[PDB]
Amino acid sequence: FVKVVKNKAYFKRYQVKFRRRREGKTDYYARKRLVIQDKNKYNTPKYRMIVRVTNRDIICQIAYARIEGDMIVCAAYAHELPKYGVKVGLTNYAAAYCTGLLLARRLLNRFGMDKIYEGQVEVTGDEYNVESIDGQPGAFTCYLDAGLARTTTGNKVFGALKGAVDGGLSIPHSTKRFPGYDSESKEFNAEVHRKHIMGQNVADYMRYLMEEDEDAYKKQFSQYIKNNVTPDMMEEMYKKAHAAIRENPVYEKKPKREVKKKRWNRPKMSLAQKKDRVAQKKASFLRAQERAA
Amino acid sequence: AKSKNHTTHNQSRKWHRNGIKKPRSQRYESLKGVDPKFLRNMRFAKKH
Amino acid sequence: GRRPARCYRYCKNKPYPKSRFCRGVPDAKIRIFDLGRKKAKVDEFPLCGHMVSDEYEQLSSEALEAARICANKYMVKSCGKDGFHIRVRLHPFHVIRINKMLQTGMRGAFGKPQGTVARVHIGQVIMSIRTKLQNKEHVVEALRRAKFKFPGRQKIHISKKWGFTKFNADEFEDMVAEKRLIPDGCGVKYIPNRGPLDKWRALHS
Amino acid sequence: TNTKGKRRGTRYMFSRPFRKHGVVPLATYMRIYKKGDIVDIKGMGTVQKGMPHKCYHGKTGRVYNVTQHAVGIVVNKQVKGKILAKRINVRIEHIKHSKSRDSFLKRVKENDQKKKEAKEKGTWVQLKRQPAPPREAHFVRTNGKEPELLEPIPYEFMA
Amino acid sequence: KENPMRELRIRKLCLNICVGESGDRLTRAAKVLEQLTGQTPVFSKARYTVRSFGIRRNEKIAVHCTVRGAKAEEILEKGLKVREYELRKNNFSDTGNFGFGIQEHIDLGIKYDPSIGIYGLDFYVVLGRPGFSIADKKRRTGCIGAKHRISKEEAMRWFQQKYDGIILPG
RNA sequence: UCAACCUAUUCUCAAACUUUAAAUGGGUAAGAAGCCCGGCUCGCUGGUGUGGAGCCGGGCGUGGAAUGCGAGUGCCUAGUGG
RNA sequence: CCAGAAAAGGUGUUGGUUGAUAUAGACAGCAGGAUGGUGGCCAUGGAAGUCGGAAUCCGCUAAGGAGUGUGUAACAACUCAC
RNA sequence: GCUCAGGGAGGACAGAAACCUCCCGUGGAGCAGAAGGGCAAAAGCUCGCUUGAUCUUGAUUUUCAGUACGAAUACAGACCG
RNA sequence: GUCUACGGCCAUACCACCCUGAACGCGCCCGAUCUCGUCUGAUCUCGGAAGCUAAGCAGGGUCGGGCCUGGUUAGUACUUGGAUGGGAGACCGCCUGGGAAUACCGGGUGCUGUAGGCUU
Ligand SMILES: [Mg+2]
Ligand SMILES: [Mg+2]
Ligand SMILES: [Mg+2]
Ligand SMILES: [Mg+2]
Ligand SMILES: [Mg+2]
Ligand SMILES: [Mg+2]
Ligand SMILES: [Mg+2]
Ligand SMILES: [Mg+2]
Ligand SMILES: [Mg+2]
Ligand SMILES: [Mg+2]
Ligand SMILES: [Mg+2]
Ligand SMILES: [Mg+2]
Repeated sequence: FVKVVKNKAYFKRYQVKFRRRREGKTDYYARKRLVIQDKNKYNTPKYRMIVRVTNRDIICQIAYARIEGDMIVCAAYAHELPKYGVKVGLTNYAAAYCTGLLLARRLLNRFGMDKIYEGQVEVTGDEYNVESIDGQPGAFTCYLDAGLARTTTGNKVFGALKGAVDGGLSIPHSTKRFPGYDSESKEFNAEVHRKHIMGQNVADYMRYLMEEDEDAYKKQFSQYIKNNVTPDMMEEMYKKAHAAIRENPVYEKKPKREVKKKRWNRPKMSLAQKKDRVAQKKASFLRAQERAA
Repeated sequence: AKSKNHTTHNQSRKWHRNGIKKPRSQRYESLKGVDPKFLRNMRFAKKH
Repeated sequence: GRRPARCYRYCKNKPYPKSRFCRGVPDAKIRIFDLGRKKAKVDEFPLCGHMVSDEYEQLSSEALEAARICANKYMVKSCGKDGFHIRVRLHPFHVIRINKMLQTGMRGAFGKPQGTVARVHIGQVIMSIRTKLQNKEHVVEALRRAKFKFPGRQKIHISKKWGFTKFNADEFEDMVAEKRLIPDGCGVKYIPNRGPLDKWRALHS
Repeated sequence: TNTKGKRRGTRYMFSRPFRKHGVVPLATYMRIYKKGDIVDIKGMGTVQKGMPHKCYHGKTGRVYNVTQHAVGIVVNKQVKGKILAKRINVRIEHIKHSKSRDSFLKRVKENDQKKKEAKEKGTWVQLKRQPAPPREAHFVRTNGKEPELLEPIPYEFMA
Repeated sequence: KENPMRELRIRKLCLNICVGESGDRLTRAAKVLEQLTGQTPVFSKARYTVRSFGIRRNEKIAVHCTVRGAKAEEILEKGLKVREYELRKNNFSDTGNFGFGIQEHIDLGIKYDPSIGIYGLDFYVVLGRPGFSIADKKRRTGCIGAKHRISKEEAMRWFQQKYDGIILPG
């Protein structure tokens, strides 16, 4: 045979990693360099802009760390986009830009700095950086959090970054990772970045799949056909959504329904029940052995 | 001609006969070894 | 060959075992520690007598083997060749040192490994013999005549434990009949009320 | 003679405790230290930048200087017959608040609170902590049954 | 009944040719693999140095290539038409994968060429199941449970069912 | 069968082994240089008269464990270093 | 401190623990028995209870070991357990 | 971006050991060396770019008389990666 | 009742196997044109929503291993201070205070912060 490797001594000596490390959600080596404040700043908050891209959503939220747990100050999800007129295609780059913009303008609405630092009204995709206006309250700066995303060129985390930057946040960045930075020649095609923001990567592919095989087109873009969006509706829809977001970025909470108090799972049984279980198990095994023998 | 090498025998008796005096408690301690761009700030806050 | 054992008697030094640092240690000449009919069950040698030290001293590994041979040679005469089980329960680990002279003097003094010795606390079982309950005085006399090989002071105590176990003699057959401990050779295995229930089923089946 | 290394004889002193190896938890980092905080020193092996020396492990001092990652602190270190209030720069992992101060702080606020109280009453409360006094007289109720007799147990050489 | 995501499927097929020496043998052992696969293979270096085999540290001694999907199923059925759709009981791993080897490459489709020479090759079929990407995705990695993993008899019944393969006892 | 191997058991150990882990011991704290308000200044930090620090002005004594005792401070200096 | 002793022993004497047997008459002590199969099997030149290896029963019994010791070439003769 | 030492099951020649693959794997590896500490989306391994191995004034720690040198720790001003 | 995003303390949260998961999620899943990266669209990146709790994950179970917290072991081992105490010594008893750790026997099996949903 072979020695059992997950031995009782193995479980005695075994040390766990952190809970979020075991779940996989948190990179602590990146987290400590992101989130810790210099000690001569003395309880001054250090705001970070967390982007998490999901299968059906994009979570964009701004947070600073206290001891008992980091406070979220503002949030903006991709499933708030049908309020602003994006019915469908919620996990793509354009929706990432829209929710970054919504996070930015909603935070500026919370702090009362809407009419100052309005940022790029006309989307271009250049180097944009919010200069702080003297005599006014200074521009909000925060630091981009990507978590565990491989930050290569064209990432929707950098799409949400461009959304917050054009919304008016002073996030430090550079145009190496935006879609359009040509790798071999080291320049940045802002028109390509702009059509990626406005979604012509999806609309051009939609016009592509309309050509050769339309049931594959319906298999790819199903609810685009159901929600009546077409490649000539595409760019104007995102521009109307940008105008709607920059017009009214405040967020309502849904009124809470009164609970029925229904226990949807199975609660933890006491020690009396699980001692009685094995008592009648031993009684059952003995009374089933004595007759079968 | 060997010798006794190291000892700490009569040393504690020699210390306490004048006493191990604790350092001089004094308010307004100095500002040497403080962060110099903090102390620039402090000196401009004093001069204005 | 070796110097008298009144020299290396008291537990003076720190326990200095045969290890990575002390190398070249000559082997302690006791190497058989238990013998007799050591291949036996627990049911057939209940009685057990312990030679218990009563001094904090060092017993040499040569005196251990001398006393083992003296306690074996009596019971092969007395109890027959398979009617007992000696277990010496002090393995020697403390290696002792020797500064031998040939003229340098005392300068540069740290001994070479000479022998191995066993440091024995107050009230500790040196040797223990299990046999039938009818061979009680044979254990007493065997341990008595094996006392004279050791230095110091030893008493002889016949325990209340069933053989080489940690369970009492008035409770051993009770707990066997209750199936709370099961034989596996020289000793027993204690079954708690804590395992998974299939191990309960497998012993009650 | 002994070597005079910076880290001689600290194989258990800066060692991490059992099953507490690995990543430093971040609430050590997220705790702000202002000027004049009474604060303890306990070096950590996982980080090596800003190690306080092994004569300061377990000493309590007072913060005088705060930098980005580290803290200056005046600790009392005893040199053969005297005690120097000397100042050292310690990185933020190796240092932790003293709870020997906040019990005094809450006692100051507590007895100034009850000195503001009972001032309009005229009630004179006691504020100096007296030591644990001798126990006063009290009836022990032998309710019913008698005290149980104890005897020295007879000797049996159980070994 | 049946739940269609525990339907058993292949997830990769790995080829190698370990020529055991570098140079013109090995660089054509790669050229036969790109004839098989339509993609460039990768030279594996030697991990240690054993003078008995004639290899040294970091010598290019083997060439390997992994294939997925329909091209993998094509190369698999070519090799099984070589091996007569018949394998053995011992050819199957405990974890559920299997594999075998072919003694010369001219049988499974490759025209014999004198500049290439002759080369034997290995298959290894890594059977998957929809859900085995949990083990190697980056963000929330986890093990894949106990019901879901492949036994050995599930691989045996998969091979006896999919291709009507003959498992001989041995 | 003899062995290695594997699984629960068992006898005996460590200055340069260790999960646990004392006694004696080592820091710090036991208020007026402390608290509690109001207002300035700053070229540092800053979503924010945010943060921190320094200044002015005011109010608080039941002097905040026990015991004991005057304390601080500076020159010059012999002998000693088996 | 500190100026001298141990293992081991003693039917000297004094305490103490534990277990036996004893008016169904013990411990001594003086007397009477101490038998048969049988000179039990292996062996050995000879071993008859008595140098050796394993067994170790029965009968008659108030009671006697296939023998505790002295003896013998081997017996005999004596002695002991009972 | 990866995960090590080792082990189990497999795969033409191939074996005890060459290469491919699956699974277990709290470190049993590696970090130039002596040992000790420390380390797992790293301090290890592999890639890309590099010269913070640079210019400069103070403070502090270590040995210590509370002196040097060596070594190291916080800062600060430049130029940079 | 519960989940997601980010957390705090880091096993009362780990590990193995089994059972159940309404809704919203989180996932698995379908693809490779574009951004991106590989031998390989497996991973990473990008575009989706045909299918599905099978797995991840969540809740629960195991006279479960572990871990955590108590009892016993134990006023035992060790120990501050003391004696013109014993003992040839080794070491031991006492006075004054402090006081552990296995084996063995119980009990527990994540709490919680900020933000947003679901149970209309
Ligand atoms: Mg990172
Ligand atoms: Mg001298
Ligand atoms: Mg002599
Ligand atoms: Mg010595
Ligand atoms: Mg890294
Ligand atoms: Mg390095
Ligand atoms: Mg895919
Ligand atoms: Mg599932
Ligand atoms: Mg399920
Ligand atoms: Mg358990
Ligand atoms: Mg919660
Ligand atoms: Mg209803």
